Amino acid sequence: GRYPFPKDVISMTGGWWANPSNWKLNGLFATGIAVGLALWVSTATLPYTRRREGITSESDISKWNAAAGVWRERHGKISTGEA
Amino acid sequence: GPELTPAVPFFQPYVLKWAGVSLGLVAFYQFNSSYEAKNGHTWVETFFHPKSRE
Amino acid sequence: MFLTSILLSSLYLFNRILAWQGNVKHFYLFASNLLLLFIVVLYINFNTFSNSFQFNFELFNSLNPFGLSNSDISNGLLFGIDGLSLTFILLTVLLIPLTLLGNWYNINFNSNLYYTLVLAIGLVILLNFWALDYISFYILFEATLPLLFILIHIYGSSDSERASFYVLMFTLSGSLFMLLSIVVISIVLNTTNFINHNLFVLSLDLQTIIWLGLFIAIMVKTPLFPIHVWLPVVHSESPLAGSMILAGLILKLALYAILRLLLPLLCEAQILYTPMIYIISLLTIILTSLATLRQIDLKVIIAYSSISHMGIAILGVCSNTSLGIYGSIVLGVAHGFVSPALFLIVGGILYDRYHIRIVNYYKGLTTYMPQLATYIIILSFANIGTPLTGNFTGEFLSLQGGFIRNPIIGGISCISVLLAAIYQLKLTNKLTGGISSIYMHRTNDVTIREKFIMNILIISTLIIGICPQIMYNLLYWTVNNYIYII
Amino acid sequence: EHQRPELVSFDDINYNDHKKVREAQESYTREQFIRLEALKTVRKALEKCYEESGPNHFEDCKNLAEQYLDMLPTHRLQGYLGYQRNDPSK
Amino acid sequence: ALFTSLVGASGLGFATKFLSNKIRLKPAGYYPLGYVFSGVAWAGLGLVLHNVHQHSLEVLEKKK
Amino acid sequence: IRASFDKAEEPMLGDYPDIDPFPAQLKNPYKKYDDQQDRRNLEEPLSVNDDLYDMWSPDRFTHFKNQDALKYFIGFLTIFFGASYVATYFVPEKAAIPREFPYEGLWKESGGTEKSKAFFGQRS
Amino acid sequence: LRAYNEEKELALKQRLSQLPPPGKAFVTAKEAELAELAEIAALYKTDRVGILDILLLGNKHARLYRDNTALLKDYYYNGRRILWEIKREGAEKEDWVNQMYFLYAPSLILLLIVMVYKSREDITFWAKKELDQRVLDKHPEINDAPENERDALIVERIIAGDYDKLASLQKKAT
Repeated sequence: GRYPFPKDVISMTGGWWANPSNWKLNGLFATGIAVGLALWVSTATLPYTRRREGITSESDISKWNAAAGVWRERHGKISTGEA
Repeated sequence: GPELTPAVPFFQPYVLKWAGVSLGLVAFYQFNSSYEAKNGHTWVETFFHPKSRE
Repeated sequence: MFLTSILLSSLYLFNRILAWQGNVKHFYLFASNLLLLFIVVLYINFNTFSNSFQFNFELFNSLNPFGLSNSDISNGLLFGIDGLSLTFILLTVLLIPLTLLGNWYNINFNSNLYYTLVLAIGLVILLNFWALDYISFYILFEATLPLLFILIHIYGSSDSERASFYVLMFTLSGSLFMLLSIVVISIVLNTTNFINHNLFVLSLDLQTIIWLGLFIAIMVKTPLFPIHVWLPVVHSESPLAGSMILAGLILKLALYAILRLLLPLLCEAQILYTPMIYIISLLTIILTSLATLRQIDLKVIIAYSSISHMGIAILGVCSNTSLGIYGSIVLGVAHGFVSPALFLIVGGILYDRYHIRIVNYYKGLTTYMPQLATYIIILSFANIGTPLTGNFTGEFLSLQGGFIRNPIIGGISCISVLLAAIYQLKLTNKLTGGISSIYMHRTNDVTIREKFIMNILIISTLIIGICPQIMYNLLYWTVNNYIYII
Repeated sequence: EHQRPELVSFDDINYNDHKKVREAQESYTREQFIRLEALKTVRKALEKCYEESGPNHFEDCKNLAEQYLDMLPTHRLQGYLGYQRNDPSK
Repeated sequence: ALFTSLVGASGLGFATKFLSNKIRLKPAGYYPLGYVFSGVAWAGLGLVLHNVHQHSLEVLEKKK
Repeated sequence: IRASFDKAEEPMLGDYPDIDPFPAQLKNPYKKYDDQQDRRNLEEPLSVNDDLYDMWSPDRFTHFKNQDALKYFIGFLTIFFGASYVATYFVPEKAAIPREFPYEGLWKESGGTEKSKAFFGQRS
Repeated sequence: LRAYNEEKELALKQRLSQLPPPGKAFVTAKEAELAELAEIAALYKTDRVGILDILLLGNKHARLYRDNTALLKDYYYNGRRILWEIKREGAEKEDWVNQMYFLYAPSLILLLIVMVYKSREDITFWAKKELDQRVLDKHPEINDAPENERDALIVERIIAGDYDKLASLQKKAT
């Protein structure tokens, strides 16, 4: 279409047809940030990740159920289906 | 010919403001998480001096 | 000797800045800005481990009328904080230069009047949160009102006589009925105090009627249904900073009052009387938010928006639960952020550019101010209660607590998420879309300072929206301190 | 430093000095957080049961699951006022 | 403290001359010597009134 | 004038001219007004209750009458749900048994107790 | 030692007295009058004030300064609303930007910092470590395990034991 547009206002998105001249140059910076962002984050998030299945033993969780029974018998609790 | 608009400097003053403040805060945060074993407590906790409760 | 000489020097500095500079608009900012650093260093040496009130001092004692006192007998005015008392000061002090900023290129008529007034009412509501006695909390609860009345009547938009009248009238109406219950508990206990009263009980029939005083005090000040008479037509003619400080501070001050005054010694009457609260609370959400949709004035929509959050806030207050209290505080601080930025949208930016606040003139604003339109939209989206802004973080906790205390009133309370959004987007799309209106010349864009206030306030919402736990290290006492579920 | 101030009841503390009253309030407060940490820890363990188990979590940690659901009404903030403003056996 | 009370009472007198100039449409500092007079007289009341209050307290102490 | 509330808003005004309201969307677009975005010439006397006759007012479909179209929608409701309920009387039964389960219906596998067997057990 | 000029400031009002009003000064939509006035506007920018110097002086000097700076403010901004004026460069920062970017914003950032790090002093962290303490206090045998086991053994005790002592505070009940 290419209708005339008032070039006075400065928008954060650039405006109507932002085609600035050093786009070959400034893209060397932002992508240099972008890659430089991502690998910097991915290492930092690395010790915060974990494998879901198989983090502890079944023996630990079964002893936790044993501790549940020891707790619940001391409180004297009926089952969910007992009436 | 994609009809190029005039050139613009990259580091506009707010880009300096936002990026410098934010990434300096992150570097400051990990400067204090350096002090897990180097000092046993954070650097700013030294600046804390509350009265004891008693 | 030294602390006296500080003021003895500073008033001389003040006189010479009066002499050489014409405006003290620079030095007003210079004082109000240093008030931050003062209160922040007070925040540094804060003991978080104490429910115990930390920074205590007395004024106007017998043995020292002018200043500090250390006596075994004290009839003066107590001052001190914790947590709950603290954050709202921290709500205040990062707000009060901004509205003091807010009128910088605005006034051009009796400036040394106007900015002194704007700073002065804020200095009053500072010490409102420092107060510890029912007398002392009361005596600056309306020291607002002189310099509020003058600030509304002069610098009013048009028909400000009626506006200044109503901000006297209804506030004074609720003010007296506050004082009734204050006098009753000050002759039953003979201790105006925010410390001793947890030790005290009342008879149930007495505790009934003193609640009946305090509750229709706060019904005025946080506008529930027989009030918000005045709330539209006090904003709609207010000048910029006065409307901002009203909707950011006075509402949350009464929200603080119902936490501070009522709840801890109204434990035995309010369990009877929360459904009386909840009828009116749900009602003043739904009725006001439905009344938003047909409003022709631009500022008045943001005013009824300021109702519709506080309606959610007070049911979390009287939820008698944990999440309700914490949600009430985060609603208060988030609305005190997001709302004065909206008054910057209507009265701050736009009213300086066109002097008319009728909605129907304003459409197609995007085409000549895109970097206004951004700050239009995301601030509106914060007013709805999207997450990641603290507004939903407050809404969810308080709707949950109100769901605890009575589930059906919370189930109908939850539709306020819809009802807040309807008018906000009905306003926003009409401002945004369409051709730029024929009534409208191209004016100057958002200035640097008007980008700047928005930059502070939006980030202040977003910090709490990413992490509401940034301020949890204060409130966790008071989250416990006001529950009577035995 | 991980300090440990003492626990003070609301029974027989003579509700006139602010010292013992405030200590009892803070004690019944901090101890309630201690009571809350049981709920938080058993939730932290119960989700790990669900992580490892896959299908047989129904019979692996049924007692842990109903342990969580039994602790839920009795582990929350409850206010020091309710025990303070009233007395049982009276 | 007696001196801290005196400073406040003389500040009240300073405000008296400060207000009186502003009704007289004078500047802030117009007749500076008057700030001394008002600086004494109101302070003199703080002389008297505190001397009252001293003499009050001891009477209560003599009734025990 | 037009609607019920419009005639129920007439005795309020004292000095307004009481014009006839008409939806500006339902004005034709090919007349050339001032506001082409809103089909509105400049000094036009607006309606009492303007915002239900704005372009920004809701759409107000014009083909069916409102009261008439309500009947068509509820007729679609009835012809669906009633005939679906009729098909419940016309359904044939199926050919196999629902399948059973070992370990007395895996009541032990879904947690359970012999006392709590009644809230479990699938085709033992 | 920012000590300002006296006699130049005497002479400034002598120029000012001959000047046409600001409501006239740019109503002519060249440089027979524009070239002097948009360099008079630099006297609003020229920054002779005196930090300590304003303290040590009299009210006549202050009033004369005030009238000077008022008219200089006028002629600085009026031709800015027309057109030094015939320039286009954003390098003049502003008035408020000194004590806000250098006081307000860094203090706000400091406030953010302190609010983050004070949350390390949490009731939750401290209740967690106190609950860890009490399990060691009743059962110090779990110290004998190495590092990895001790956490899960505490968890076994937490699920097993009660460890709250809250009924001790409620001795009025029984």
